[PDB]
Amino acid sequence: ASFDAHERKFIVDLWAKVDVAQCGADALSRMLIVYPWKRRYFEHFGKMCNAHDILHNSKVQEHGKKVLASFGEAVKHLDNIKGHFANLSKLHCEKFHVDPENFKLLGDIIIIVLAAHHPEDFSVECHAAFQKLVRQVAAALAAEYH
Amino acid sequence: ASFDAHERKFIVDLWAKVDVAQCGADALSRMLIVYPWKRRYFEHFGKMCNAHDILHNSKVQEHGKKVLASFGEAVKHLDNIKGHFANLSKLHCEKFHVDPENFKLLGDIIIIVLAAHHPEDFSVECHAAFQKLVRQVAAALAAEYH
Amino acid sequence: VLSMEDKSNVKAIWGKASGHLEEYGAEALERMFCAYPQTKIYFPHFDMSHNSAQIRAHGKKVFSALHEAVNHIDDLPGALCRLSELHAHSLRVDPVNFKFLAHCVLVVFAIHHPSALSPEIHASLDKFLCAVSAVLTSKYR
Amino acid sequence: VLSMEDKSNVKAIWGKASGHLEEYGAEALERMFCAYPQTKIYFPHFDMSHNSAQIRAHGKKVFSALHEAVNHIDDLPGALCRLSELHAHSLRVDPVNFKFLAHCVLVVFAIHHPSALSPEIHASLDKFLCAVSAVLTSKYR
Ligand code: HEM
Ligand code: HEM
Ligand code: HEM
Ligand code: HEM
Repeated sequence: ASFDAHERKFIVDLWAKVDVAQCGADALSRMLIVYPWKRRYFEHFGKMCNAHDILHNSKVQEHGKKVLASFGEAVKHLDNIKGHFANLSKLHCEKFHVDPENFKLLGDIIIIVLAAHHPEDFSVECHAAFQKLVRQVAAALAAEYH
Repeated sequence: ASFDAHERKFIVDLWAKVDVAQCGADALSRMLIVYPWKRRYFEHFGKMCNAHDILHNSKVQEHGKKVLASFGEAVKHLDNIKGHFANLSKLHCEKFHVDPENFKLLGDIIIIVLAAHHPEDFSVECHAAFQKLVRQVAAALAAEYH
Repeated sequence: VLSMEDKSNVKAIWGKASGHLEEYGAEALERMFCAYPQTKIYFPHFDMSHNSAQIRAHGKKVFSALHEAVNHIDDLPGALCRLSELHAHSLRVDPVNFKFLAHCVLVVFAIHHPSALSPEIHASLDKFLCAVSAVLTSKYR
Repeated sequence: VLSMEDKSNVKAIWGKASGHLEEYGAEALERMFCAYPQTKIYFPHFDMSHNSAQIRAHGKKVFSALHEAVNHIDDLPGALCRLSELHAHSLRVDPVNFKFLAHCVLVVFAIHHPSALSPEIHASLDKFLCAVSAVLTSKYR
């Protein structure tokens, strides 16, 4: 459902404060540490045996920056999230073969990374605005899975 | 994704053989026995303490007939499943407050009920056609959840 | 299964909440009610204001229960036996909701203790809240 | 948790498959591959024909493993210890896939033994296949 004016303002004002490179590397690293089966989807990045390996993997760090910058593009397309992500959704399904249940798990990790970097701003109402965003982005990635 | 000619023919030919009243009562009864938290959504049908109570509950039996006849309408709207179910989806979300993860669980039970009543017909390829249908119907019910 | 290291990890991050069970507990429920408003159907009789007496008192009970769980992390089924009957048998809470409250607990720790909730600690805590959730959803019927 | 009655139930429906472990096992995988084609990425080297030598031999191993599980239904973690390391650590099977194969096992019993898989029996069997799945997904990392 559409974001209201108040949802929009929380989202738009928080995201202008976000360091996308540092939070993206953080979010991607944590998802491979918390849910270790996801490592199989990235077996081409190399060293992913333990959490030290992951935290020190330059390709994991780099990739996290792109994933979050992509996600960040939802903030300019709040009215059109499903349409904006439709090609990516295809790419995940066909080329990377990723089970769509995993998108919801990354979205939760992103909430936790944002909460830790922006505690004064990540209020109860702000957190509800972002949870709705993350639910829409995960749904738009899963949408072209046929 | 669209059903091909072969998917369509499996589906359309099986469903003409189905006893919708008996399979619907069967499917609804089993879902309340296998996943007992679902009983909370129907606390207005009465006696749902044990499985004997459920199997003997006339309102549960009756309701199962409607749910399956509804589902059966997908077979005449294969090209338009998400559009056909959009109001029902609303009704589930707003009026009955049902968590959308539960639609996938009913769909699996329906596969098991059909398999048991039509074993010679429920081949490997037929079962794959029906699994795709059930995945689309569960998705169309969850779709208006905002 | 929780390793010995997971267990050290959970105990140590848990100790940060020691004086703040009501505070952290109340904040987690506030977050669960606001971010997953479908959870409100289980508390029809609650005042849903910020820092409501009813929410403060329930937030305390929840986190007090999670605090004994940490103190009995070897025997979670026995520590949470009565709770599992309440949630699954008497209240018929749909098992999806345990994931929502677990996520909100994690958000509270990240806000209050961002350095302590490192990635490997984050992994242990999440293992412990799945383990607690599994015990509470173990008794349906 | 599996009650005493669930356990009687699982043993009795399991006995119907006793002479048909390869047959039923092969059919369940055929069904999982066809109805959930995303599961095929784990078996790149398999011949995916009907009644393929490779599928018959793997269907047997799976159902033979599930048969010892039934025979040790009190101690599933110990019965499936080595399998849990293979699946979670060495193969990194995404945990959604265990639900797909469990559903296909249930479909095979419904086809071959429709009267025996009554609703209360159906509930016990489904509890046992969730329990087996939980052990096999218990060792990630
Ligand atoms: C917010 C959710 C997500 C977004 C926005 C996202 C975005 C992206 C983007 C932008 C790429 C690069 C596409 C390109 O190569 O041009 C990508 C690649 C990829 N994504 Fe995702 N992704 C998300 C979730 C996930 C999840 C949950 C997984 C796995 C568990 C995953 C696995 C992959 C893999 C394997 C690649 C290919 C990596 C490579 O070969 O470099 N993604 N994703
Ligand atoms: C194939 C999936 C489903 C279909 C086609 C379906 C269809 C229906 C239909 C046609 C009704 C009657 C609507 C009316 O009153 O006009 C209904 C009502 C209802 N459904 Fe569903 N349903 C499905 C799944 C579920 C699931 C999984 C649950 C709960 C776990 C559920 C809970 C309810 C409840 C509580 C009602 C209201 C019952 C009453 O007050 O009589 N449904 N559904
Ligand atoms: C970590 C997970 C949870 C723990 C540790 C927990 C703990 C508790 C405790 C200690 C009580 C009080 C029991 C008593 O006073 O005897 C309780 C009651 C209750 N819990 Fe939970 N709970 C959890 C998850 C949930 C969830 C997810 C829901 C619903 C979405 C929920 C709904 C309830 C309800 C409705 C009550 C009745 C409260 C009342 O009387 O107002 N709980 N829980
Ligand atoms: C009831 C659940 C399951 C049981 C009881 C089971 C049992 C087994 C057994 C007994 C083996 C042979 C191990 C050996 O020879 O030492 C095996 C191997 C394997 N299993 Fe499973 N398994 C199950 C679920 C799954 C699922 C869901 C997948 C993937 C979707 C899977 C993928 C594999 C793969 C890829 C192998 C390697 C087989 C090969 O060498 O070709 N298993 N499993």
